[PDB]
Amino acid sequence: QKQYWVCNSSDASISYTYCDKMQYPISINVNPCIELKGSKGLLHIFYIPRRDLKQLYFNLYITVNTMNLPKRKEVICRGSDDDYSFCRALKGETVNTTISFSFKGIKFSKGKYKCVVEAISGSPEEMLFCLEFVILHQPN
Amino acid sequence: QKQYWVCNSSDASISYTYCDKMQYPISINVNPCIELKGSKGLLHIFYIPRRDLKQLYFNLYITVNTMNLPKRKEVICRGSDDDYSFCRALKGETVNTTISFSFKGIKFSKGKYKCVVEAISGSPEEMLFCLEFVILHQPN
Amino acid sequence: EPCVEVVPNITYQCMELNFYKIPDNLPFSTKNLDLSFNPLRHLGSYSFFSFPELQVLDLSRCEIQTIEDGAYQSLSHLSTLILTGNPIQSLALGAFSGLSSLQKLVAVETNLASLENFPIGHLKTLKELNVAHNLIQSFKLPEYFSNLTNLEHLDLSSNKIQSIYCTDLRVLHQMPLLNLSLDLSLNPMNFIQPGAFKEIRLHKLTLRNNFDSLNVMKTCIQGLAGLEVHRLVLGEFRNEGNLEKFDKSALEGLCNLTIEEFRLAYLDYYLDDIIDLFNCLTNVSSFSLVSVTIERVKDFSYNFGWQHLELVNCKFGQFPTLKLKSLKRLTFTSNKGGNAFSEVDLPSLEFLDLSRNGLSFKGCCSQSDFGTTSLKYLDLSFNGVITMSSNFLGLEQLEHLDFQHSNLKQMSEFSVFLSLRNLIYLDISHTHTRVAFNGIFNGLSSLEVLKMAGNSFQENFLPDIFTELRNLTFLDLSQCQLEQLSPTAFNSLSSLQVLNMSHNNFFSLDTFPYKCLNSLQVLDYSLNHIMTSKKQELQHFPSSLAFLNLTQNDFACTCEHQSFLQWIKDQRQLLVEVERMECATPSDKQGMPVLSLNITC
Amino acid sequence: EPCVEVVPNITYQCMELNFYKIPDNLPFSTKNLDLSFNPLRHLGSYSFFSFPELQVLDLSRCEIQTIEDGAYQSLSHLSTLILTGNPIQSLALGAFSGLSSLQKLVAVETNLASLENFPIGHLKTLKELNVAHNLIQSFKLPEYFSNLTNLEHLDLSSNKIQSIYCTDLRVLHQMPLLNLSLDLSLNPMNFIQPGAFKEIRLHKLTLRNNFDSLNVMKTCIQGLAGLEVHRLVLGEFRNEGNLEKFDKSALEGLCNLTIEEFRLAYLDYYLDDIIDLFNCLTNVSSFSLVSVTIERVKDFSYNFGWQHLELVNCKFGQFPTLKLKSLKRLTFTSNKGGNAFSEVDLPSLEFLDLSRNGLSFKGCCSQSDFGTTSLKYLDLSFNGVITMSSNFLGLEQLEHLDFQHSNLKQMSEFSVFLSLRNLIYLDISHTHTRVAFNGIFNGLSSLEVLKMAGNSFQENFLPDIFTELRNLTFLDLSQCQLEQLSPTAFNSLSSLQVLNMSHNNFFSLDTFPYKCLNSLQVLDYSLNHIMTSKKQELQHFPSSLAFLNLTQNDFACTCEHQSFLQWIKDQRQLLVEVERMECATPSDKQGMPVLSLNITC
Ligand SMILES: *O[C@H]1[C@H](O[C@H]2O[C@H]([C@@H](O)CO[C@H]3O[C@H]([C@@H](O)CO)[C@@H](O)[C@H](O)[C@@H]3O)[C@@H](O*)[C@H](O)[C@@H]2O)[C@H](O)[C@@H](O[C@H]2[C@@H]([C@H](O)CO)O[C@@](OC[C@H]3O[C@@H](OC[C@H]4O[C@H](O)[C@H](N)[C@@H](O)[C@@H]4O)[C@H](N)[C@@H](O)[C@@H]3O)(C(=O)O)C[C@H]2O[C@]2(C(=O)O)C[C@@H](O)[C@@H](O)[C@@H]([C@H](O)CO)O2)O[C@@H]1[C@@H](O)CO
Ligand SMILES: *O[C@H]1[C@H](O[C@H]2O[C@H]([C@@H](O)CO[C@H]3O[C@H]([C@@H](O)CO)[C@@H](O)[C@H](O)[C@@H]3O)[C@@H](O*)[C@H](O)[C@@H]2O)[C@H](O)[C@@H](O[C@H]2[C@@H]([C@H](O)CO)O[C@@](OC[C@H]3O[C@@H](OC[C@H]4O[C@H](O)[C@H](N)[C@@H](O)[C@@H]4O)[C@H](N)[C@@H](O)[C@@H]3O)(C(=O)O)C[C@H]2O[C@]2(C(=O)O)C[C@@H](O)[C@@H](O)[C@@H]([C@H](O)CO)O2)O[C@@H]1[C@@H](O)CO
Ligand SMILES: *[C@@H]1O[C@H](CO)[C@@H](O[C@@H]2O[C@H](CO)[C@@H](O)[C@H](O)[C@H]2NC(C)=O)[C@H](O)[C@H]1NC(C)=O
Ligand SMILES: *[C@@H]1O[C@H](CO)[C@@H](O[C@@H]2O[C@H](CO)[C@@H](O)[C@H](O)[C@H]2NC(C)=O)[C@H](O)[C@H]1NC(C)=O
Ligand SMILES: *[C@@H]1O[C@H](CO)[C@@H](O[C@@H]2O[C@H](CO)[C@@H](O)[C@H](O)[C@H]2NC(C)=O)[C@H](O)[C@H]1NC(C)=O
Ligand SMILES: *[C@@H]1O[C@H](CO)[C@@H](O[C@@H]2O[C@H](CO)[C@@H](O)[C@H](O)[C@H]2NC(C)=O)[C@H](O)[C@H]1NC(C)=O
Ligand SMILES: *[C@@H]1O[C@H](CO)[C@@H](O)[C@H](O)[C@H]1NC(C)=O
Ligand SMILES: *[C@@H]1O[C@H](CO)[C@@H](O)[C@H](O)[C@H]1NC(C)=O
Ligand SMILES: *[C@@H]1O[C@H](CO)[C@@H](O)[C@H](O)[C@H]1NC(C)=O
Ligand SMILES: *[C@@H]1O[C@H](CO)[C@@H](O)[C@H](O)[C@H]1NC(C)=O
Ligand SMILES: *[C@@H]1O[C@H](CO)[C@@H](O)[C@H](O)[C@H]1NC(C)=O
Ligand SMILES: *[C@@H]1O[C@H](CO)[C@@H](O)[C@H](O)[C@H]1NC(C)=O
Ligand SMILES: *[C@@H]1O[C@H](CO)[C@@H](O)[C@H](O)[C@H]1NC(C)=O
Ligand SMILES: *[C@@H]1O[C@H](CO)[C@@H](O)[C@H](O)[C@H]1NC(C)=O
Ligand SMILES: [Mg+2]
Ligand SMILES: [Mg+2]
Repeated sequence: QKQYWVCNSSDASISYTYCDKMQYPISINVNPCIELKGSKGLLHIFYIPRRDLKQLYFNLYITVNTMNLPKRKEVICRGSDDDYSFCRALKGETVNTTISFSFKGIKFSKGKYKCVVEAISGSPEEMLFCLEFVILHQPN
Repeated sequence: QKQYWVCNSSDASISYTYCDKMQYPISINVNPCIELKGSKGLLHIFYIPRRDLKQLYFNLYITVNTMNLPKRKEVICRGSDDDYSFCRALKGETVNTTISFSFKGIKFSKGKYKCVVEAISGSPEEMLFCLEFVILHQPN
Repeated sequence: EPCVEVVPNITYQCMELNFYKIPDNLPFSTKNLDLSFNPLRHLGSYSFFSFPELQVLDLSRCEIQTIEDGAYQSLSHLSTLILTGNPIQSLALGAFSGLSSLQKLVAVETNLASLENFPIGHLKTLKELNVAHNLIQSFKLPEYFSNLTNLEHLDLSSNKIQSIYCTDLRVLHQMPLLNLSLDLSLNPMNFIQPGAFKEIRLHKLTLRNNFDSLNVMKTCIQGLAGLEVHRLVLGEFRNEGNLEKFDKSALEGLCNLTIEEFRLAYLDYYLDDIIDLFNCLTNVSSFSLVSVTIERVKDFSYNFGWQHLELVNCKFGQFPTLKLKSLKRLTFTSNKGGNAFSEVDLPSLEFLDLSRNGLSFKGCCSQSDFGTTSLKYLDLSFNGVITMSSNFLGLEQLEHLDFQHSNLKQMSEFSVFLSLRNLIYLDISHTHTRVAFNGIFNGLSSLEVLKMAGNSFQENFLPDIFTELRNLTFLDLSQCQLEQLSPTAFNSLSSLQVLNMSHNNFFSLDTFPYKCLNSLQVLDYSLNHIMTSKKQELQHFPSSLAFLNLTQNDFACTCEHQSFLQWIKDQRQLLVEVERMECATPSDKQGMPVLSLNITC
Repeated sequence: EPCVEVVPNITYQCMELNFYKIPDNLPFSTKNLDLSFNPLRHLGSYSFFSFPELQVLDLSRCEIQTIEDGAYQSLSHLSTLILTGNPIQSLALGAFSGLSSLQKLVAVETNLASLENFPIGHLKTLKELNVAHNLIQSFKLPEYFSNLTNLEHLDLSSNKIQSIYCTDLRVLHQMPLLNLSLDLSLNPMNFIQPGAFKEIRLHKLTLRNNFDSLNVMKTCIQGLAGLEVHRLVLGEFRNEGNLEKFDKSALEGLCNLTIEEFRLAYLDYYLDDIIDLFNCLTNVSSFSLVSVTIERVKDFSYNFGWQHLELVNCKFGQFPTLKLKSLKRLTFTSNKGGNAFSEVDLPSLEFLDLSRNGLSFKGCCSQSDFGTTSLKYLDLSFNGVITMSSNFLGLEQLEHLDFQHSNLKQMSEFSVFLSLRNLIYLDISHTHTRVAFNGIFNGLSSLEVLKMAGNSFQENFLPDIFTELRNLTFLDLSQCQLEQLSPTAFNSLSSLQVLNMSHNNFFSLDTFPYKCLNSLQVLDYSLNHIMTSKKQELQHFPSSLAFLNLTQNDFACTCEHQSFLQWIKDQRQLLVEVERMECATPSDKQGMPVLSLNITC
């Protein structure tokens, strides 16, 4: 039930909870903190999966002030000679990696955004973890 | 009611009748004769319109062995500094011109094709003439 | 009166009815008479008297061979006389006497051999004189052109002029004010005596298909030196003799001319360069190229001082990388060429029409796509795919935006219009949208028109997406496969006047949602599949609601729905075309107006 | 048994349940046991005996610190043992004794410091040995590798190897047959002693993210000289340290290697040239580039001897003008780049996948687009607009053609498929087609499958367009907003077996058209709006018809339709999911199975 605090910028405040039964712990750092006006930094994660990251992918359920956007399927790892090194990770392998990110070009309303990020992987593919991100946005 | 014979090639036989009340005469020559397998020649026409050719355009009603294709609007003369010189023609002006044509790329079934070519022009735009083309096609 | 009475007591068309003599069995009030294609052959004195109030006379192709003195003597109101295609042999010195109001005289293909003896020198009210397709050999304007002080249009195209000597224009040197638009196309020109146009001023000049070779063209354009034209039109005709070459020197001469607007209309030759070719028209304010192939051009980067650029019906291939800094309006339409748009950089751009090109944009829409932040009008209709990935950052001032008939993608993936706080017009009809985000229109405050016909909604239920569109006065929502409907939808649209809901898939007309449509005046609901009424609260139709189309449907004309079929009759003072509200359910009683049924139960 | 019984008497997952000791309350027949994330910490002798018939054992992350002699002594059938993430301190000389059938051994991140003392030399059946993410510093393969005669997969990636000396490979020089697939990625390599690989043969070699600089890479690839690999994979990882440069010399060394198939998997550096860069892989038969930016390449014209070319997930911009004469199969998918296809010239091409690129074709389809006349397979699905203007002249041999999810235009403007006399498969689902020409499918004789879901028809009436499709065995026609239906439609489809008509807009299920569907076995009709039956000739359902979905609809459960609601019951030996055939009309009786109603009238 505990809410975990990722970070605060000048545009937003990001936090998350779990939306799955088993609540396996994750380490999530964002440097510098995300700015919805456009930013680019490093996302450091530390995890020890309970399944193989083989063919990972997130199902995203975004919400804008009560409004619902269609589901989004974002694929990380297609399955053969993948871009990221953590795709090769096995069931009990330690995953200490740093992923770089960047974005720009979209204006967002002011308000409360919530994004359910259901991760899925494995050959028969079953859920890896579910997290619900709460990100507050104050423009200008 | 008289059927007029344009020409015969090795692919087809082209003829036409009228589909309008007033049957103002037209002179239509095709050199060399059209070949549905692909051809390019000169189309010589001699006419003396009863309206202005200002913003002319044909409405085409094609038919493949009983089958009907949607209407086709083909524009000749958009209305300002047009490509063809006959667009400038007035109500009683003699139109003795030679238009070049060319085409290729499409395979047609064997059979009888009929194409109603309803011509339209003028500022308030009213029908100029209507002709029904009968073109027989024998491939190979 | 085998004639055709088009407008009683006003317009008659007695065309091609074998009249050997002018009719008389026609009203005196007649203002427009067409006597074309009739064998008159002799126009004698006072031929027209039965029509003293005539304004327009058409004598096209009437075998008229001789017109005598005062044939139209009693036509003081006539402003237009058309004599196209008459084999004139004898034209009386005073044939056109009496036409004290003639503004337009059409003498195309009338065997006219010289402008010198044409008896029109007294028609001061003459605005336009068309004498194209005739045997004229000299350009020397007659002296009587002085009394012709209201002439603005002269058509000398398709004649036999072969050269222009200085003395030919002497008449013009004596007419200060003189807004003359001249057409000399299709004249076999090959010599214009140098200095012949010095201090001459035309409003428009069209010289299409005049020169034989490139050298003959360059020579003539030199005699043109010193001219001042508002609009100059060059080029050729697709169905006539074309120039075999058009290299970077073809237009050198234009540098010694004063041009305001230029247009090259159709050129067979495939252009090579564009910058060396048109640098003499650099000072020009309006530049136009219609029907010219520019594939062979590698650089579209030169900075011309043009403010209006128009490219229509050109073959291009790769999209032109325009970088015109002063350009304010760009019209790039109906071009047969490539299929991929690339960034342009037009800092001064305000009007942008890029419609009908089959173009595909991979990331719309930002200021980085056009290079401007003043865009007020944007028309990207009738193109291929347009992927939305930026909600107009930098195009805040857009008042007009038309995506009509272009496959739009990623519409319900975020608020694509979030920045358009000033957008007033918006058409996304038939753009294959599938609304699935109730924030689809956030930002569109000022919006007044909204055409989103031909699309579809998620679940076919119309959500509460209009709650921010206040000043919204028009709203097409037809052909959207709509079935259900949110009762709170339109509830904020106070100013809404029209509301199309035609050709949808509704089965039960309601009346609750429209309760608060104060200004609602029209409400089409035709071509649906209505017959029922799942709530007899049929009174909730705005107090201003005047029209209410309901034509063509599948009504239920059985006592089963006596309650609703009656309400239709009750207020036939709002309906429309009733002869099209035929029944549908009685396999025996179908086709009879619903506002006429034996309500026997 | 807090465990989870996945497959009774067969598979149990007792993962993360605080087990300090192996369970025993589980069946003897157990073949698959997962004891992951449990603190075992001491694997003693005969630890597993309760499971003599085990094939797969997962001991992932079990804090296992010491495994003693014969811990799995009684597991003769075990083929897979996973010990991922265990902090091993002591590994008994005979810990793996008894696994006479072990094929896969996973010891990833098990603190393993040397392959030298790993007690596996007796497991002859071992197919794959994964020891990645460990402390190994030497590449010198142990001597016991000889007895390991069935080894095909070795994962040494993510370890500490820094150099390869000749003597390291001496073991291989003594194993003639040896299909070994080796992975050395993420090892901080910086020296491979020249001639170390002379006469060595690997089936696959992957060296991703191994070299620090370009110079260190070129140096190592030189020590690789003399190697014979079937498939060689180079490149780096997006989330790790990348090379700062990759110029035309980076791959020089590959010229002194014998490669059959090559693949460069992800490169941060933006490629400049492609021809000078890969000319050492010219003899290669299969060439692949996944996730590499090639925008900066001006010439894609070189004639390599490649027969299979695969470009996936690359950034490109302008479409690559390929002219590979020997190429037979081309897979160009999921590339983020431009949006405009241009002609290619592949005379030998037979397989062509160009799907998921958002590409737009301005004129389909001819042999001049691909440069071949042997194309048998063509996949242009998931792209932008594809304008049809040529009915495959020159592509007569097409057996497979998939336009799925691409906006197709000009479909009903002529017979676009007229030349495809051999086409067997055809998917044009959701291509935004609007059938309006009864000759839309002329030419498709051999056709056997036809997926045209998601579209629409003119007037929503299904015409007689299938009259030429004889061998037609499958036919999806769902989501096409169909309402009416021509009774003569399917009448020639004798071989037709399946026939989807799901999610449409039918209101009255019929039975006449299906009269002649001899082979018809399936007939989905779900998600419609059926309830009526405008003709009680409900017996005309083919003799072979087995299944007949009718699930989810808007049935009429009022005596009004006792005649039809009964027929449903009469043959519930053809239906399907009945708990989803809920009623819809009785506002009081809705949700009860139609095959269960009090037919009281
Ligand atoms: O305008 C072009 C752009 O040209 C300019 O950049 C050239 C050069 O600097 C590019 O990379 C070099 O530099 C980087 C680094 O040092 C920069 O700080 C280095 O790491 C690289 O290895 C490399 O050496 C320069 O020479 C030129 O003169 C121009 O200034 C590029 O051609 C191009 O680049 C973009 C992408 C590329 O598309 C990927 O193949 O590469 C960069 O990004 C990786 C990053 O991309 C993110 O996605 C971008 C957008 O994609 C869609 O449209 C999405 N819907 C949208 O949301 C995203 O915004 C992705 N999300 C991250 O996870 C990836 O890691 C890159 O390699 O760094 C750069 C990127 O351009 C931009 C950008 O658009 O985000 C724009 C640049 O001008 C610049 O502002 C950079 C920032 O420096 C990044 O911190 O960001 O395409 C663009 C446009 O044509 C796109 O329309
Ligand atoms: O493959 C290219 C093509 O390149 C080749 O041609 C170059 C050069 O010869 C072009 O014209 C010069 O020559 C002609 C004449 O002497 C030819 O005999 C002369 O009159 C011209 O002024 C000029 O000097 C050569 O240098 C190259 O090396 C190549 O061989 C061209 O780049 C281009 O050309 C086509 C069109 C152009 O698209 C119009 O802007 O121009 C020509 O045609 C006019 C003619 O076009 C008809 O429409 C063509 C098709 O359009 C759509 O796709 C329709 N759905 C389809 O049905 C049509 O078939 C139009 N219907 C007629 O009314 C117009 O009058 C031209 O100027 O002559 C040529 C034309 O190419 C083709 C052709 O596609 O029909 C192909 C050529 O290879 C050649 O076979 C000619 C014949 O000689 C004509 O008799 O016909 O585009 C093509 C392709 O990229 C198209 O995909
Ligand atoms: C509402 O939208 C429909 C389009 O669906 C319009 O229908 C057209 O109306 C004109 C009348 O001038 C007809 O000639 C067309 O054939 C109609 N198209 C259709 C539906 O087939 C209708 O005009 C719109 N109503 C209003 C008030 O603008
Ligand atoms: C229903 O009736 C309305 C008028 O009551 C029709 O709307 C007219 O449509 C034409 C053509 O689009 C416009 O020029 C007029 O301005 C419209 N009249 C107004 C002011 O509403 C509508 O077309 C009818 N629907 C159909 C297709 O029958
Ligand atoms: C007929 O087409 C429909 C969709 O038009 C197919 O529906 C899918 O069916 C599966 C299994 O029943 C569901 O899990 C999916 O959610 C449905 N999704 C789709 C593709 O719409 C249906 O399977 C088709 N039936 C046949 C026999 O072809
Ligand atoms: C309606 O019933 C049909 C027939 O049982 C279903 O068709 C199956 O669809 C699946 C999709 O997952 C295919 O893999 C099977 O081959 C089909 N079964 C067979 C042999 O008929 C269809 O899914 C059902 N539609 C609904 C309501 O979802
Ligand atoms: C994570 O990795 C970093 C980089 O190698 C290393 O310094 C650190 O010891 C690791 N710590 C964690 C989070 O386990
Ligand atoms: C049509 O024009 C041609 C070409 O100038 C000419 O030879 C012919 O006499 C004209 N045809 C007729 C008789 O109208
Ligand atoms: C000019 O017009 C007048 C009309 O009053 C006419 O009498 C006179 O002859 C004309 N003279 C010229 C300049 O032709
Ligand atoms: C005469 O010139 C004015 C402005 O210079 C222009 O608006 C007008 O169109 C010209 N005459 C006409 C009506 O052609
Ligand atoms: C229309 O709405 C705008 C704001 O969206 C407002 O400024 C303007 O006054 C409104 N027009 C009127 C007079 O209703
Ligand atoms: C090979 O393995 C066998 C058991 O499979 C073992 O007895 C023998 O010692 C091994 N050979 C040697 C000496 O390397
Ligand atoms: C071993 O080689 C054969 C062909 O020589 C091949 O079929 C098989 O996949 C290879 N096994 C692996 C993956 O090492
Ligand atoms: C399907 O029809 C084609 C028509 O060419 C025929 O060649 C083929 O034999 C048929 N399929 C079979 C083997 O039943
Ligand atoms: Mg030409
Ligand atoms: Mg990078």
